[PDB]
Amino acid sequence: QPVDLQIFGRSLRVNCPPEQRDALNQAAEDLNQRLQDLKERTRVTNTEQLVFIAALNISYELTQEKAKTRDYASSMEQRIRMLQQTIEQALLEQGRISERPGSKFE
Amino acid sequence: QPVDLQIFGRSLRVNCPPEQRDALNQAAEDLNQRLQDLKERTRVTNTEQLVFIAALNISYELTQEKAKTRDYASSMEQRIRMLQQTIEQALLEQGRISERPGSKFE
Amino acid sequence: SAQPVDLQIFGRSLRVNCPPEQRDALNQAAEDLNQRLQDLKERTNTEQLVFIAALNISYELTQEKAKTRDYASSMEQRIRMLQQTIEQALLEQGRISERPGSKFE
Amino acid sequence: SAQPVDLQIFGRSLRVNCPPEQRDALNQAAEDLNQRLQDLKERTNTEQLVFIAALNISYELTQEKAKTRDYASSMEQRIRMLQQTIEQALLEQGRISERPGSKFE
Ligand SMILES: [Cl-]
Ligand SMILES: [Cl-]
Repeated sequence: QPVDLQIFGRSLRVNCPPEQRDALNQAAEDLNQRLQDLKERTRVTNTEQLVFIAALNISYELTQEKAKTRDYASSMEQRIRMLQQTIEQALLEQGRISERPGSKFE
Repeated sequence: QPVDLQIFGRSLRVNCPPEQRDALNQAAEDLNQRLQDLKERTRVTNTEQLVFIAALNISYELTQEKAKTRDYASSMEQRIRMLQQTIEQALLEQGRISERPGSKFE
Repeated sequence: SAQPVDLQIFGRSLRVNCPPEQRDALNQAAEDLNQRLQDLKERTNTEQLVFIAALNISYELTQEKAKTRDYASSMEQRIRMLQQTIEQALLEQGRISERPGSKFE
Repeated sequence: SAQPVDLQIFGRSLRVNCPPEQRDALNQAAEDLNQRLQDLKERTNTEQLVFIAALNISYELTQEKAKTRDYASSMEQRIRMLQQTIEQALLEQGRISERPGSKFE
């Protein structure tokens, strides 16, 4: 299903089903913007060099996002365990107090 | 509203509205049983002495129950604070991870 | 080891066997019963007065026990509510963590 | 302080300015991009191949961000659920702790 795209003055063709077309348009728009911003802050105007550097940057950004995902998950596991421990403490306390043996004088 | 009761061979009269009558019957039954059990384990058969000792025992039992109530409450306040602290930690963590600044090469 | 303790309760000398570890509690019970008997006499035979005071304390103790029961029942619900939150968090983690990625080509 | 680093990416020598604290990340990015470009060439001009690889990574990064968002949304609900449990516990404590006692007489 060949889709023709224009990114940073370059003609690309990519096979893409219609269900992914909006995502493809968004990615084309993202990569266009990335290359424009990279060109601005580095003054490089060679396109092939720009796209290599952009691809390395975005690769690193994906690794960084996956770490954020992993870190959020690791933190949530701990929070859940902490919650479960407060339930266990609630039951232990309830037991400790409720089983208190009564006293009498005689 | 005079109610005539029989407890441990003694005739009592107590003013008691109808809305409290079941509670009065239950209390009469409780004090009857208490005096019978006290007589069994102490061998005392003087009624006035038994009822004095029973009243002291039950006074102490009420103080003991009120302590249980106070203790349960003190424990629950702590458990609630512990729960609230896990919520606060959840928000702090979320913030810590989510505000992580991204890196790029160039 | 229980030793006899002489108490004064509402005009009446009373001997009670009590271990020293409970002596303070005994004094406190004697003080509580003395105050109850005095108040009762004003509101209303010593022996009959003590039966009536013991009935009142019985009812108060029943009421205090109902408070214990009602705290416990209430907390059973709270724990069920927290456990449901934990079970959902775990489920959501699995649902999100397991989604397959897509690519174009 | 960024220094130029010579890399080899899919047959192409490339100079990238990178601070030493990010050198390992750069090597890892180069390895990831090299593997992507190879796989892509098998599935499917170097420059065009790199545009396509960058499109794929863009989409994957968008998808990874949606996971972050979806975890956050899910947790907002979980926190609301816990806060509701806390508010109820406090309310119940007050309700029970404040009940007036009764007596007979
Ligand atoms: Cl009373
Ligand atoms: Cl790819």
